[PDB]
Amino acid sequence: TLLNPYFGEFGGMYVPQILMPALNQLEEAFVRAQKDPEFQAQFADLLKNYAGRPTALTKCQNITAGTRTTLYLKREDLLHGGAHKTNQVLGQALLAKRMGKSEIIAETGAGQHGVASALASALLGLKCRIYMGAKDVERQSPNVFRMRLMGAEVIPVHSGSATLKDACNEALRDWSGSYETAHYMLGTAAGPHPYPTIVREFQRMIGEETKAQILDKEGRLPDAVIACVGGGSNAIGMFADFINDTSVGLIGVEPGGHGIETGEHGAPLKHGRVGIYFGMKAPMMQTADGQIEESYSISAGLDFPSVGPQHAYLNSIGRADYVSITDDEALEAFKTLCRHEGIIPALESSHALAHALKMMREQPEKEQLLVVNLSGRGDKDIFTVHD
Amino acid sequence: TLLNPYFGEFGGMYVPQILMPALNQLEEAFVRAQKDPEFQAQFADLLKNYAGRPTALTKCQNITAGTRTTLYLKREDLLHGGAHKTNQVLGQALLAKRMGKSEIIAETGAGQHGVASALASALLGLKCRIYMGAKDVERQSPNVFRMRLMGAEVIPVHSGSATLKDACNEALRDWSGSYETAHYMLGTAAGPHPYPTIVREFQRMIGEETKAQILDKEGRLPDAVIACVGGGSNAIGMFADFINDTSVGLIGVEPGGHGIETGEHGAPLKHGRVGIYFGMKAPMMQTADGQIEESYSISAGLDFPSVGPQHAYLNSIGRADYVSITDDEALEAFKTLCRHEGIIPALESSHALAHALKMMREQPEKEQLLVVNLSGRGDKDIFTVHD
Amino acid sequence: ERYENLFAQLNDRREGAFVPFVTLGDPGIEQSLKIIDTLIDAGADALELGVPFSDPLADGPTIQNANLRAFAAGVTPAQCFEMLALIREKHPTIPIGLLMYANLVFNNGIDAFYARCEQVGVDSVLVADVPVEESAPFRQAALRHNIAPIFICPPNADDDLLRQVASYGRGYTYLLSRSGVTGAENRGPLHHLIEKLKEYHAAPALQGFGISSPEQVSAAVRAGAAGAISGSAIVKIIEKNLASPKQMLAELRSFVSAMKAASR
Amino acid sequence: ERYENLFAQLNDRREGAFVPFVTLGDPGIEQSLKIIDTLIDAGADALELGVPFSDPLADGPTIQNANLRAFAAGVTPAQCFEMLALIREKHPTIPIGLLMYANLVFNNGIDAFYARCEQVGVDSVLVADVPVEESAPFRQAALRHNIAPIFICPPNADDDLLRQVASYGRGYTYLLSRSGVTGAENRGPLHHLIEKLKEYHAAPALQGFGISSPEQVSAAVRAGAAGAISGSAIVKIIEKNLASPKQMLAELRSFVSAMKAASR
Ligand SMILES: O=P(O)(O)/C=C/CCSc1ccccc1O
Ligand SMILES: O=P(O)(O)/C=C/CCSc1ccccc1O
Ligand SMILES: *Cc1c(COP(=O)(O)O)cnc(C)c1O
Ligand SMILES: *Cc1c(COP(=O)(O)O)cnc(C)c1O
Ligand code: NA
Ligand code: NA
Repeated sequence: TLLNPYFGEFGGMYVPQILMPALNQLEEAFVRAQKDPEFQAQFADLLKNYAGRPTALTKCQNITAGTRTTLYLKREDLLHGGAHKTNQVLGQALLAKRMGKSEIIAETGAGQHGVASALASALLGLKCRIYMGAKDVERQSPNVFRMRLMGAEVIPVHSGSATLKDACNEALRDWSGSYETAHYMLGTAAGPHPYPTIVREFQRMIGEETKAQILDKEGRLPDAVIACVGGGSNAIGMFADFINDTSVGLIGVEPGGHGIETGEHGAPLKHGRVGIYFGMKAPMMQTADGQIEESYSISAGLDFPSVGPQHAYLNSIGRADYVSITDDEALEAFKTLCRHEGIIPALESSHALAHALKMMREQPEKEQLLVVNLSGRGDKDIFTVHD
Repeated sequence: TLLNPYFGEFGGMYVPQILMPALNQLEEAFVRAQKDPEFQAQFADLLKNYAGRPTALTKCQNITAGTRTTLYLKREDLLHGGAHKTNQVLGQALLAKRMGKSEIIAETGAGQHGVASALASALLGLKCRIYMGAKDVERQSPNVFRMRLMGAEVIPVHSGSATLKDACNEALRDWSGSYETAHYMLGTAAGPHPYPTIVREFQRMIGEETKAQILDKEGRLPDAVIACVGGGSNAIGMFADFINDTSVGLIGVEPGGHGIETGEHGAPLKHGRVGIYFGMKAPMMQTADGQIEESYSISAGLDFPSVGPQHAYLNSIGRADYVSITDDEALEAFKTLCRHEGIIPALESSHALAHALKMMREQPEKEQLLVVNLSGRGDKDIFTVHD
Repeated sequence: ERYENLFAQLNDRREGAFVPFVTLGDPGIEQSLKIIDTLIDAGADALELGVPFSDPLADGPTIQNANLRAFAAGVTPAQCFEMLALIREKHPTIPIGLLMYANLVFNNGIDAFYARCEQVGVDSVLVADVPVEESAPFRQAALRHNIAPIFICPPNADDDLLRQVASYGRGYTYLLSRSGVTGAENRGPLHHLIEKLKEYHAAPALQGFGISSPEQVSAAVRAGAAGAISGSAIVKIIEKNLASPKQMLAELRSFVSAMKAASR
Repeated sequence: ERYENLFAQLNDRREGAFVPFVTLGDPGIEQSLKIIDTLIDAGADALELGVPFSDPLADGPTIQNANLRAFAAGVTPAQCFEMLALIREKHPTIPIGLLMYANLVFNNGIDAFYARCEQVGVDSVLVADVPVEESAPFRQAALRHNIAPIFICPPNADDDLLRQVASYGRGYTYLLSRSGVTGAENRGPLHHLIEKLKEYHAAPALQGFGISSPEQVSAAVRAGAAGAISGSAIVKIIEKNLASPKQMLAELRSFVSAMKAASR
C-alpha cells in the first residue's frame, strides 16, 4: 500500500483476498484525487453551493450562565441532510466516479448514512444500492421512504441480528463480486484501510473550519473539543486539524446506554475488547467467545458495534480521552439545548453536549473555552424523546 | 404614521382603536432600529452565526437536462429551523426587546411559524405564547411538541373553524389587552401596517443574497425569480431587491388545491375578492356574504386565507405575475427534485418549483435563467406524500 | 334624530341610558326577535345589535358563542336587515345601533351598506375594526344616509384622538372602560375623558365593556357618562337558558329592569 | 503430513480429491458428527469444517443458514474443538481443514488457537478474512504448531500474489473459481493460475466456490487442479432434510459418492 494501513496496533486490511485489489485501487485513486486541484475544486464546489459549507460556530450564551465556561457549537446540523455524514459521501461519490465506477453500495443503521449516500448518488448520477438490517427497516420508516424517494434501492438484511452488523456483512458480500463496476460507500471512519483515512480526510472541514472560526471569534484555540463517537467520523473530522495542537484536548464520547455496569451500552473503545472484524483490528462489542455483539444506545446512530482504529490509537498514546454518557444524560442535554438555545440536537450529538454540560456543572468556577461538535439535527428524535 | 400604511389600494390599519398605539409604537421602533447600526450588527450576527446566513444558491443541473433553461435554487431550506421564517422572527424578537417588551404572542397554522417564534424567544429570553387552531393542533403534533420543548406555551383555538383564521383572531384579542408588556409576532407579510413592511424588510436578505450570488455565478440578473405565496413573506423577501430591476420578472405562485374550477384552492389574489380583515384590505377567500373562508392546499403552510397587500399591489401595476399550481403539480415537482437533485423540498416550495418546471417543459428551447426560492425543507412532508 | 331626542328626554329626567347588546339571530331568528322585544319592554333605552360574523376579533368567549349560535341557525346578513326592518316597524322611537365588523360593510360596497341601514331604520353603526385613522369612507357614507358613525374612545386616548372622536362622531361616543375584548368576565376612572369629550362637544358618552351589574351603570352615570352598554351579561342569560326560551325571556326582563333602574 | 500423503496417494491413483464442507454443529452436534462420518464413508478424501460465527461475511445464504442453525443449537467454539478431537480419534488419516473467521482465532490469542488445533488433530486452517498481506501472525503460529496455513488464490491474482501464496502456503492452495461469496447458486478458465502455481511449487490446488455437480469436479481435475471443495451443494442437502435425519444421511451419501466418482 501507499499509506500505512495501521495506527499503532489498530486498523489493517482484513478482507477476503478477492477484495484486496479493490482496496488498493481505492487507496490509489484517493491519493491521486488528494493531489488533484480539479478534484479539490469540484469537492469544494459541492460542499459550498450544494451542502451549505461553511457551517456556523454558535456561541451558546444562555446555557453556560452562572459558570466560567464558554461553549460554542459546530453547526453540522445545518448541513444539507441534517448531519455531517453529507461531507464524506460527496467526496466518496466523486471518488467512485474518478474510478470509472457508476454503482454505489451503502450500509446503514439509523438510516442517516443511507439517506446521505442516496442524495449524493442522485446528485451525481450514480446507481445506489443500500443494505439495511430488517429490524432497522421496520424501525426507520421515514428514512427508508426518503432513500427510496431519492432513487435508491433499499434492501433489508435478515441474516444474523438483522441490524447494522449484518447490513455491513451483506455490503462486503455484494462488493466481493461487484467491485469491478460498483464502489462501497462505507459510512464511518472505520472498516478496512483506506477507509478510516479517507472518511477522516473527507470530514476534516469540520475541525479545519472550527479552527479559523474560533481563532476569529476568541483569538485562541479551544481548551478542548468534544464529539460523540458511534463509529468515529464526526469526531475525527473535528479532532483531525487539532491533533498537532497539543494544548487542545480531544474528547470522544461513547454511548453508555442504561449504564456500563448493566452491559447495555455502546462503549467498545473503553469497555469492549480488541478483536478483528469488518476488515479491522479494533475494540469491539464481543462475547467471551469472540462472537460479534450489538451496540445499545437511546440514539440509533450510535450503534456501530466497534469504533475507528485511529480513535483506539489516539486513546492508546493519550492524545485523546474517551468517556461515556448514559441515555438519561443525553436526554437531559437534549432537553436543555432546546429550551435555552432554541436548537433541537440529534440524540447522537446530545451525548457530546451532555459531557460538556458535565465538565461545566462539575467545575463551575473553572475557566473553559469549549467547542462541542453538533454533528446533527434532532427533528428526527422528537417522537422518541416524546414517548 | 411615519410610513405609508398602503401599497396603492391595499393595506391599511384595520384594528380596533385600542391597538393603534401599539402599531404606532411598533412602527417607530422599526424605523429607529433600521437606522441603528448596533441593531443591524446584532441582527446580522444572529443571522450569520446562529441561523446559517448566507444560504447557498444551488445550480440544479440534472433537472433542467434536455432544455435551454438554467435553474438555481435559493437554499432557504438550509436555514436553522428548515424555513425562511427564521429570518423574520429573529428581527421581530430583537424589536420586541428594543421596545422593553419581554412577552411574545404568535399565531401559527402548519406550526412552522410557531416553531420559529418559539426558538427565537428561547434564544433571546422572551416569554412565548402561541395560538393554534385546535384542528391544526390535532394535525400538527410534531410541531406542537417541538414548540413546547423550546419553552413555548401552546394554546388551542376552538372558535370558528378552529384553524389559522381563528388563531390569528385570538392573538389580536390577546394583544388588545396585553400590548403593554407583549409583542405580537405576526407570521407573514400581511396584516396591519407596519407588519407587511417589517416582515419584508426582515426577509430582504433572501433576494439581496440571490443578487450578489447570481451576479457572481452567471454575471447577470435572472430572467425571473419564482416563489410560493401562502401569506407572502418568502416571496416578497426574494422579490424586494429585484423590484427596481425591471428586466427581472417576479413570479408569485398560489396554491391551486384540486383546481381553481373546483373552488377547493388557496388562490385569493387571483381568484378571491377584495375585502377587509385581519387589519388589512386585500384579496380574500370569502363567501358571497363576506364571511371569511378557509384556504385549501395539500401543503398546510399555504393556507393563510388572504395574501399580502404589496403582492396585490405589485400584481395591480403589472410589476409581478401571479399564477397557481395544483396539488398533483406540486407533488410531481417534489418527487422530481428528490430524485434528480437529492433535495427534499417543502410542499410549499414545491409549488414554486412546479411552475419553473412548467416554464421549462413548455418552452424547452427558450433560453432562461431562473431562480426558484426554496423557502423550506420537505422532511416535514414525507408522510403526507407517502399516503 | 333618534339618539338626539332620547338623550334630551333622559337629560330632562336626570337619567342615564341603559343599552343592552345581542347578536341578531341568536339563538334563532324568532327567539331573537322575541328577546329584543323583551329587552325593550323591560326598559331598554336603545339597542346595540350585532350581525353574525365569522371572525369577531374584538369579542370575548360570550359574544363569540353568540355568533356561533347565530351561524348554526343560518342567519345571514340579508336576514339581519329583514329583522331590523321589522324591529323598526314595531318600535318607532328607540335608537338602533349596529355592531359591525369591516368586511361585512365593505362586502357589497360601503355606500350600499349605509343605504340599506337607512332604508331599514338603523340609527347608527359602530364598525369594530376600523380606527378613526381609517374611518373616512365609513364616516362619509354614514352621514350621507343619515346614519350616526360611532367612534370608540379608548382609555389610552390622547388629546388628538379625543378631538377627532368629538368632531366626527354622531349619536353617542363609545367609551371603553377597559383594554382587552368584550366580556362580563373582566371588570373595568374615566372622569377625565368624560370631561374632555364634553368640552369638545362630543356625542354623549356611553360606557361599554365589562358592565354587568346595576352598580356599574349607576357609577357610569355618576362619573358623567350619559349611559352604559351591556352585552356579555345579557348574552350569558341567553346561553344559560337555551333549553328554556320562556325562562330566558323571564330572566332577560329581570336583569334589564334591575339594570335600567340603576340609571334612574 | 496428512495432506502430503493424501495427495501422493491420489497422484499414484491418477485421481483427484473430493473435499466436502459443512458447519460443525449444523443442525446439531450429534447429527453433525453423524453427517461427517457419512461424508467420509461415502468417499470424502478430506474435510473442510467451519466453526459457527456470528458474521460469516464471505458466505452466501446457504452457509449463512448453516451458521444460524448451529447457533440455534448452542454450538460454541469450545464445543467445536471437542467435536474435532473425537472426529480425529475416529479417523486417523483424513486431512481436517477448518474454515475460520478472524475474530475466532484472535479472540483467545492467535498462538493459543493454533495450539488447540494441534492438540485436537486439525491439519490446516483457512482464515477467510485475512489476506496474505495480513497473514504473518496466523501463518507463523500455524507452522509453529504443525498446522498448514491455507491461502486463497483468486481469479484476479497477479504474479506477486501467486508467488506469495506458493511460498507461504502448506497443505493445499485454495483456488477460487469465482468472484463473490460461497454458493452453489452461481457457477464459476483456471488453467493459467494452475500452471503458474505448479511452477512455484505451490501446494496442490483445490478449486472452491460453485462446485455442485460431478461434472464440475472432473473438469477441475482435467484442468490440472488436484481436487475440488464443495460446500453449499452439501449443506443444501442438510437444509432440505431437517425433518428427516435418516434421509439427510442417505442423500448425503448419494451426492458424495457421485461426486467422489467424478474425480476418479
Ligand atoms: O360584553 P361587554 O358587556 O364587555 C360589551 C359589550 C358591547 C358589545 S358592542 C362591541 C363594541 C366594541 C367591540 C365589539 C363589540 O361587540
Ligand atoms: O458453497 P461453495 O461450494 O460455493 C463453497 C464452499 C467452500 C466453503 S469454505 C470457504 C472458503 C472461503 C470463504 C468461505 C468459506 O466458507
Ligand atoms: C450518522 C451519525 C453519527 C454516528 O457517527 P460517526 O460520526 O460515524 O460516529 C453521529 N451523529 C449523527 C448526527 C449521525 O447522524
Ligand atoms: C411558513 C411557510 C410558507 C408560507 O409562506 P409565506 O412566505 O408567509 O407565504 C411557505 N413556505 C414554507 C417552507 C413555509 O414553512
Ligand atoms: Na461504537
Ligand atoms: Na393565501
